[PDB]
Amino acid sequence: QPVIPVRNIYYMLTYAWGYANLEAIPGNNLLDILGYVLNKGVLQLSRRGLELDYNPNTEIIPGIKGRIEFAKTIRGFHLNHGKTVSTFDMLNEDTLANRIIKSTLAILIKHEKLNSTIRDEARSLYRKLPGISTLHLTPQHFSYLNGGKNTRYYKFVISVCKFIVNNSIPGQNKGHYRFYDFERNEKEMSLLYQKFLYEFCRRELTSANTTRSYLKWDASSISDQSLNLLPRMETDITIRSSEKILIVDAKYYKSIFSREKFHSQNLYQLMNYLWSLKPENGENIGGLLIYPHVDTAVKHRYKINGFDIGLCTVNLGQEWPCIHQELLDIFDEYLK
Amino acid sequence: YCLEDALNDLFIPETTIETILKRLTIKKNIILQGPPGVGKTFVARRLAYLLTGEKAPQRVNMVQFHQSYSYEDFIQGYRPNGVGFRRKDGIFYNFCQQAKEQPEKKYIFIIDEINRANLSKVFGEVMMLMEHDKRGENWSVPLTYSENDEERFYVPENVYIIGLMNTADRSLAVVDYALRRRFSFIDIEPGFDTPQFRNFLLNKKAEPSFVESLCQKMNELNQEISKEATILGKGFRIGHSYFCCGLEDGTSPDTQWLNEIVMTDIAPLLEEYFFDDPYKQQKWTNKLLG
Amino acid sequence: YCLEDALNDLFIPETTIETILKRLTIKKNIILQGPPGVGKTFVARRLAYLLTGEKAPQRVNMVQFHQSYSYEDFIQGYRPNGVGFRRKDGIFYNFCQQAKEQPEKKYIFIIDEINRANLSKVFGEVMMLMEHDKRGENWSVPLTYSENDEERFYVPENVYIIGLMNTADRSLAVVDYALRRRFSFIDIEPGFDTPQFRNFLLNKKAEPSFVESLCQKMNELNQEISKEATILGKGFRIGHSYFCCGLEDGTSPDTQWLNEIVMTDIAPLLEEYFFDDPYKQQKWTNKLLG
Amino acid sequence: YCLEDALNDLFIPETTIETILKRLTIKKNIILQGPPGVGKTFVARRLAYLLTGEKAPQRVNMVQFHQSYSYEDFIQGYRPNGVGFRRKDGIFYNFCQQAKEQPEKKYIFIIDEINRANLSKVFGEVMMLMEHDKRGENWSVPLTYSENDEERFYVPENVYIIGLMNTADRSLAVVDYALRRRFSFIDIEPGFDTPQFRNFLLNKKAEPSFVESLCQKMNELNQEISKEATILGKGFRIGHSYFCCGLEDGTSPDTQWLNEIVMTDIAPLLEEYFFDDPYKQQKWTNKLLG
Amino acid sequence: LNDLFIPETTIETILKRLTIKKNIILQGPPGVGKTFVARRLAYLLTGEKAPQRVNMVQFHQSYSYEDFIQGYRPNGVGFRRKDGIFYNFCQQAKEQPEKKYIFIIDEINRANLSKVFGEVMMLMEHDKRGENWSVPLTYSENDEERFYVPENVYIIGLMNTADRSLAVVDYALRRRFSFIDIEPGFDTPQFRNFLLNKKAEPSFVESLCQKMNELNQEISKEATILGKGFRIGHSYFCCGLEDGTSPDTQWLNEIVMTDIAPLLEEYFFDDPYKQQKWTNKLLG
Amino acid sequence: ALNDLFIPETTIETILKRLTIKKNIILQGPPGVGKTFVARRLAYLLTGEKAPQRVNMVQFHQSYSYEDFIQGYRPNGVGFRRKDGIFYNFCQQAKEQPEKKYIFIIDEINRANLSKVFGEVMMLMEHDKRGENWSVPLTYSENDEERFYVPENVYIIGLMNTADRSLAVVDYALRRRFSFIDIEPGFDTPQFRNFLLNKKAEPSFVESLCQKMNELNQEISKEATILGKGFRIGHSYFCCGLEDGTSPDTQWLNEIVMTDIAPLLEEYFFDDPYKQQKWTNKLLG
Ligand SMILES: Nc1nc2c(ncn2[C@@H]2O[C@H](COP(=O)(O)OP(=O)(O)NP(=O)(O)O)[C@@H](O)[C@H]2O)c(=O)[nH]1
Ligand SMILES: Nc1nc2c(ncn2[C@@H]2O[C@H](COP(=O)(O)OP(=O)(O)NP(=O)(O)O)[C@@H](O)[C@H]2O)c(=O)[nH]1
Ligand SMILES: Nc1nc2c(ncn2[C@@H]2O[C@H](COP(=O)(O)OP(=O)(O)NP(=O)(O)O)[C@@H](O)[C@H]2O)c(=O)[nH]1
Ligand SMILES: Nc1nc2c(ncn2[C@@H]2O[C@H](COP(=O)(O)OP(=O)(O)O)[C@@H](O)[C@H]2O)c(=O)[nH]1
Ligand SMILES: Nc1nc2c(ncn2[C@@H]2O[C@H](COP(=O)(O)OP(=O)(O)O)[C@@H](O)[C@H]2O)c(=O)[nH]1
Ligand SMILES: [Mg+2]
Ligand SMILES: [Mg+2]
Ligand SMILES: [Mg+2]
Repeated sequence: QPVIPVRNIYYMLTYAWGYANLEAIPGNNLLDILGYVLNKGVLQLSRRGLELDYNPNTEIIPGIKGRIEFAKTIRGFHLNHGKTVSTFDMLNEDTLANRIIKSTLAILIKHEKLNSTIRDEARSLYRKLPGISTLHLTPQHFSYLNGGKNTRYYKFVISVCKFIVNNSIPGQNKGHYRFYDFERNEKEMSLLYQKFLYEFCRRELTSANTTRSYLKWDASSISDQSLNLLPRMETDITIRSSEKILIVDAKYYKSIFSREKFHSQNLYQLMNYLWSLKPENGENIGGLLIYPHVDTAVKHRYKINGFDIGLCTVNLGQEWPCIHQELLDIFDEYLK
Repeated sequence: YCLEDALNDLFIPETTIETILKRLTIKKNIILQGPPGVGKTFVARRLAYLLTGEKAPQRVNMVQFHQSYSYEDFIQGYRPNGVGFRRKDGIFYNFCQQAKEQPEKKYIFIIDEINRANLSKVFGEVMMLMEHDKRGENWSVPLTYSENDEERFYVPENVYIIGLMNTADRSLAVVDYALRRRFSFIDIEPGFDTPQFRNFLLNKKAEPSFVESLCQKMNELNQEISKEATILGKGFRIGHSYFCCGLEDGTSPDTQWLNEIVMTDIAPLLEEYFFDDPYKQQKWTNKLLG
Repeated sequence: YCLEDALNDLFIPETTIETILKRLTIKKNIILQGPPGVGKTFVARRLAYLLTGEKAPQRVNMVQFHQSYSYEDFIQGYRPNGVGFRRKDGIFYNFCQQAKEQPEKKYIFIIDEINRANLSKVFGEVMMLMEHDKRGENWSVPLTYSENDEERFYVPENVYIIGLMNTADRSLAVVDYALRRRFSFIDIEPGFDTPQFRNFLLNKKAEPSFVESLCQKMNELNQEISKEATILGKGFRIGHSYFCCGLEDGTSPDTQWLNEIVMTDIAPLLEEYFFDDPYKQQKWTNKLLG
Repeated sequence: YCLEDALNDLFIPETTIETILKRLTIKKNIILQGPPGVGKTFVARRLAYLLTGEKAPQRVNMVQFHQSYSYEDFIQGYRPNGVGFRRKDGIFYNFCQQAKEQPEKKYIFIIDEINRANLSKVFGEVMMLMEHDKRGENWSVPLTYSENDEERFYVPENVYIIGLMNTADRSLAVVDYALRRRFSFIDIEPGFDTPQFRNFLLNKKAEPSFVESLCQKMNELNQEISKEATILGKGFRIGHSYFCCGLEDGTSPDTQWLNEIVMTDIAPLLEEYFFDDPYKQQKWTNKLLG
Repeated sequence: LNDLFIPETTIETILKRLTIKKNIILQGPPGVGKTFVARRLAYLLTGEKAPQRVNMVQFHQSYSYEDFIQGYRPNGVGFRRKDGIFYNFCQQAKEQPEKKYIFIIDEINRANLSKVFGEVMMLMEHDKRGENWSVPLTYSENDEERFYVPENVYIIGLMNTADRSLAVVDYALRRRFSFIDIEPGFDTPQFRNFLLNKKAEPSFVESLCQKMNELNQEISKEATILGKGFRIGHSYFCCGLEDGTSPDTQWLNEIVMTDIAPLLEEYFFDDPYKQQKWTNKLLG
Repeated sequence: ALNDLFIPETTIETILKRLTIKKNIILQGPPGVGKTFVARRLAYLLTGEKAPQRVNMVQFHQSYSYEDFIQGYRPNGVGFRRKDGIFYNFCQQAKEQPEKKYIFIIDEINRANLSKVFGEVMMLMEHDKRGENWSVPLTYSENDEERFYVPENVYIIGLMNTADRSLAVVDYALRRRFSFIDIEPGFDTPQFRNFLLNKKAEPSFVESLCQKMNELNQEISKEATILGKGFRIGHSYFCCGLEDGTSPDTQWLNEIVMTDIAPLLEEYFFDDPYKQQKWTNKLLG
């Protein structure tokens, strides 16, 4: 049951969310890394200052604050017992975003398997936020925050918070929590990898233009113009440049990690994308299959059906910069 | 009040309208729960005349709730005079009083956008009487602002209450506790894949296959809405009334008229829905244009 | 009054302006969403003269919503007299009384920064009534603070409503989708591409090369903005209002004038816009100077 | 008043001041942003007398915003006179009325610590009116508490508004981009490396070497801070004010004096700026002392 | 200058800093005599033991601008504008310009200082004191009537360094306030002399200082979590021995369980052994 | 009363040493410790005269405010008048008798916000700052003629409970001004066993029952996070049902197991019926 070293995994999330030294922490397992990110990450926000959103408050007070609501005032007859119904703007850190952080920290502490230092430091931080109210978190709360009025920095940790909550399982005890075995399932690993490249290519490949492209079948049907029964076909990524276009399909498989038979089932999808796609520029058409491997990286090229296609792998577990170097070396060959 | 005038134009299957009439005689407190654009406001005005069987406005009353709506206006409350304070019978209190004179005749009270105001803050004490079983003079109660306990108010059995609630906001995942017990929820479909909606377009000189093409897109797209639960549930999906409106001139349906709707209503609505993935907006917008 | 007078200087395509009238006259409530500086306030006063066909302000009313407007202010509320309160009909109720004085001539009520306030709280009962279908005496409804003597408030057909929701503040965006169906949303672009924009500068002693140089850069920036969606969406893209003003004295446009604009207004805006790396700021700022 | 009266004691260059007065005559609204301690409050009262040209405090109003500042106090709202409530025209409303009497003479309204208070709530109706091209009766607007639509409020053309906003706190920033367009943002720097700041020190019996040594220290120190924009932008860097005041007695600014002031003020201030690195705190402290 | 357990340098520093800058914040852990320092110090600056000039208040999260400066509050008949204390206090000092009036601010860290002070957050600085810098307040009906701090006013704020709040940091207020730390002062002879002037044993005193200092250094050991700001003050020892009960290990051990143990619990939370160790360390 | 109290004598004597000096105190413990009865007997103990008049009691809640506690304006038939609260009335009553110690009981103190209620006075109640020197004008005291100061004799007791895990860390305001004491359930105490042996209880039935609960209280406190030392059950239920005229017996115990401990045990765990069923059945025999 061999898997990727965990420290490298965190980098892939960075590109996945589109936005530090990990050598310092001695805990190989993921939650030690991610918990340290949040626990240290919170400190950066607090130094500059946490988000303060004016929440209006309509309450019954012994005096005038802001705007009096005449209707509620007389109806409750609060004038006689020296009270008014007035609307005013308390400035708090009680926003939905900040509550998530504090509620999240409870889960992080409650996790049964964790570094002692990480749990200790956060509990002070949990104590350091008295005004904010704890919450019982659901994805719908994170869903509400897609507006992103908050800064770019806030969205980073919240994206992490989204990862932790979904990847948290109750363990031995009713109260405490246990971390998900993220590594073992390919599907979430796969969706990460596809998302990892798509946002990554925008960053580094400034030379080329990169977009996900929807394609429509060349078919015509007497029955239906819809062709609803036909499969929806949406590229993982297309990375177009003036001299050559290139479509890529990448996935994480466990069998391919083994150095025997080879899993290239996704290739069946790839060719069909090439065929229905017709280039107006007509510069060239190229294809790529890239998969994760652990030990070493091997690159091949093919001339299959009049198309120039490459199958390649990357030596995950090597080093993050050389891996970053490795992709730029890779794409340059085929992007030509 | 003939049914053919009432129900033929309607898009809803006859199954649901009949079911609505069943529970309404039985329970008398009913909620139609669906997204905007399915005629929730539209049906309720007709149904009131159906049950009474005649077109009489006095026996039927309509209101829309909002945060400012309160007990003091709804039921009973004090409005200041030039200086002094005079008690005033509210709408719902005054409304039932008419129903008392003519007990046989059915009386209807229609409440739009009910979720916005807390039921307790407005109805309050009367939520006890409002219940279907505990109606009639046996359960009479004296009001909060009554000068003496002798004066009493009982919800006559004849009144039936209709409330229109929309599953268009995320907050309504925490439904108010008061609604669930006392009202009977009914789900209203969007009603694209319906015979009468189709025939309405055909009556307005529309190509049938293009209409069927349209419905598959709405039926397909609405399915995408329903699958999600975190951001967009089934209750958020599009209603059928963008297309109903705007043809009073006789202007024929076409891609141009469709595009007028798409750019001006459904495209920016989708921008709010699918914010995180702009391309997901692109995916559907091009799909509809075709 | 006619289109010819209004569109003399306006930078918007004619297409939207008539397309606006297409949706409005059938639907009667709209919102124009664009970033600040695209003439949203500017056109709205002009449109009033087209539909009425004459330049009269009396049939027009203009207001702004500041997150403290309330139903008590908009429609019906209680105001202090010397010692005691009285009921005061708000501006909109006052507005409809004038408008229903004559149905023939159209009346416009204009709301700037409509997105801010919690509109459900302000409109209340009107949220149903504004819609084109449910207008006139048929759909008259009694208000919250209405007198016990039955008197009901109905939106006349002649009323047309225009809203101006800026696209900068994402949080302050319509997420009450039930209300978003009442309105028809018309996107307005920055307005750079049009020659009608270009003529305004050239008529004011400007070189077309310098003009075409400038416009090329802006779209690249807005394209650079349009690419991102995480923080800076499509809507954030820069308006043309900055360039409109300051040239009345006769100062012809030149890079000195542009340099003042870039350093003084846009350059602070950019660092707030990006606020991740200064390198991104320096490149695009220098591009404009180049 | 005259220009040279201000520049004698002012450390800021005149070139920036010319840029300041240039925009303000055009845009009519400005915001000066910098770290605390560079004379934003200092210039603002001086600058008003420059623009008017005469030292009239009657025509100048100066206020400091804060969280519990609202539209009702600022603009208009109902407040208690005594037994009876009244509408109290706020300070800004009254300021414009005074300016209306004297259209020729410029009137100035100065807001310190603008970024704190919720400006969107405070200005409200003003947010549209204040723009330089929209001032005057033509764009007249009714207020919330206005008795009728006929009662309308227009900003005079003469009015100039100046806002002071520190760049130290990212929580409190003018993120409302629509509001950002109205104001022309002028960054201000500490201006250590200026003759006027040095001449003031040498005028106060200071060593030319020590003064020039100091200027290199702070200039280099600020450059380190501005580099790490992720944590601390240029807006956070130290001002000149700590060094300005406190020398009124006549004490010459020796190194002993410098060593005292850094110990009490700058040293703990640096600790928060560099919480994690004690060495980096110790490094820069020792750099000034050595 | 006799019973003070802080070195003379700090108090000498304070008066020069205070008289010049006119605003200061005295920050330290509880039990270092911040109140006694400020109250004594205020009497020095006036030169007479006059408390009517001196006013002290204790901030808390719910305190508001309504109370401090101005505000609308009800009389028996109805509502009126009610002058808060500081408006009331500065008017009092304005009555007598020559003498020095003092305002003491306890528990400052808790409240959002910007929110409370508001308008005076600019006015308080020593240069911007006078009619020229006057402003009309928010609730002032007319612009002409204004509020200005007089030059005579001096302000002192006492701040606990042991309850850090990662909510709001204002470095602009820090420009107004000149910050002064205060150490507990176990090392000082003056605290020891008091104990020796209460018939304490000489070794017991020397043993006592070593005991607290070893713990105090541990508190400042981990700068990340805690610091010198947390470390224990001496004031617990001052009270309770003026009856005539001279110091003894029994009395100290009572304080260990009585007072120090919750502090230890509070600080070294979820760490029984370290509390058990350090608690038992003092007893030995 | 001393022997009648079930808690250790050392705890009883120790408190008065604290209270006399500190003048402010808070007892945090499980429900059913006789916290109300404790303070009253202790309050009578400090005065020594068994006067209920000296002592006054109040129960806090979230709505309780400065107007209820201290002073506020209350409606007349027409208009409104300033209405003295409990504490303002309480202290002025004690002002007449300086020598006489007067006690104040604030129940469920942790629920309410101390700041919101007290306001200005929150510093004046701390023992260091007391008396006429520290006089302050009150919020509604328009005139400066009279100021509110609590005299030295006043002692303040706060009744708080460690029962609920929902409760987070105590407010910072409290910690400064109050001395925190935890009271044990007191099963092991001889005074509680002599409160059962005086009622003709079997020593085996007595000793077994004390051993029975002690094992329960130990296990509930075994949990590190959710159930702490404070959770463990108190003894006051055992008083209830014996001195009215009905003798102790296992069947009488059996009713109490169903009465309070069985629902109480459900509340603490609130997850496992088997673990509850284990203990609930185990208690019976
Ligand atoms: N002719 C016809 N029109 C229908 C039908 N169903 C809905 N509509 C039309 O849809 C428009 C709006 O209906 P409405 O009841 O107001 O929807 P709603 O649920 O009240 N909207 P909201 O939820 O936003 O308040 C009206 O023109 C209505 O007549 C129908 O079956 N037949
Ligand atoms: N002459 C001329 N000026 C234009 C044109 N379009 C915009 N402007 C100018 O740009 C400035 C602001 O326009 P405005 O309508 O207020 O934009 P807005 O969207 O309403 N502003 P906001 O979004 O902040 O509320 C005015 O000077 C306006 O006249 C145009 O087509 N012609
Ligand atoms: N004498 C003199 N003092 C100056 C000069 N520039 C700034 N100062 C002084 O620095 C202090 C603060 O001025 P101020 O405008 O309030 O700085 P600020 O940036 O506004 N601070 P903040 O933003 O925090 O309010 C005053 O002592 C002011 O007089 C100057 O050129 N000459
Ligand atoms: N003699 C003497 N008493 C002190 C000294 N410091 C504090 N005290 C006394 O300790 C008691 C409590 O002081 P307090 O202000 O509550 O502590 P703090 O607020 O945390 O600094 C008072 O009697 C103080 O006067 C000191 O240095 N010398
Ligand atoms: N006689 C006597 N009764 C006690 C003793 N301890 C507690 N009680 C009784 O237990 C009851 C009060 O318990 P308490 O915990 O305060 O109730 P709670 O406030 O609801 O938790 C009363 O019947 C008290 O008299 C005691 O030591 N002696
Ligand atoms: Mg409706
Ligand atoms: Mg505008
Ligand atoms: Mg300043």
